Amino acid sequence: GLVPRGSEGMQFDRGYLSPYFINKPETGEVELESPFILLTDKKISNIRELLPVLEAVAKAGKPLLIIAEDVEGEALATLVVNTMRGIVKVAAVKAPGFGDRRKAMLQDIATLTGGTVISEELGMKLEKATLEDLGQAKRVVITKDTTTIIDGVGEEAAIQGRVAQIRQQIEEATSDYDREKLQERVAKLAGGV
Repeated sequence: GLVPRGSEGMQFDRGYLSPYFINKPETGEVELESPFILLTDKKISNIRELLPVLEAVAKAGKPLLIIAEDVEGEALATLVVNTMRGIVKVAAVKAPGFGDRRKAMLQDIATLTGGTVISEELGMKLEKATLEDLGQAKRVVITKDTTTIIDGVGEEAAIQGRVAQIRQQIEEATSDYDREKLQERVAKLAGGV
């Protein structure tokens, strides 16, 4: 069935990893304007991993959205202290889904935002991630339980090619569940443009 509106944004069901990211107290939300986006399937537990990116982000004077497997312990605490002091405007959320769908969805967001996934399996380090590796968007809105990426800045043909790929898989799918979950992804990418 038809969708009445257009680009509401790519949304996934993962909210803020700490209440201290909230910068819209009356709504209980996080709103980042023109944010850089860090994408990774790695679990961030240490702060040594995020320093290089945070310093770079801080030097550029731009907000940052961290999408990781999880951001915890000392790492989360250092993001909270730096965001509270106004050194960096950061927010961290978990990567959507699990298993293989999480990695595919991380790639969907990379392609939409023109970012590069810092993958565990490839041997990529957060430490060497640069500003070119980070995706970008007009706005990011994070609630208690959802994240919305509005207007990713990725290449249209690249975004188009990603959707063609998912359509290709849908044709080869053996289940309505598989086709439906694949259909989700297309709809998420469509909202992000």
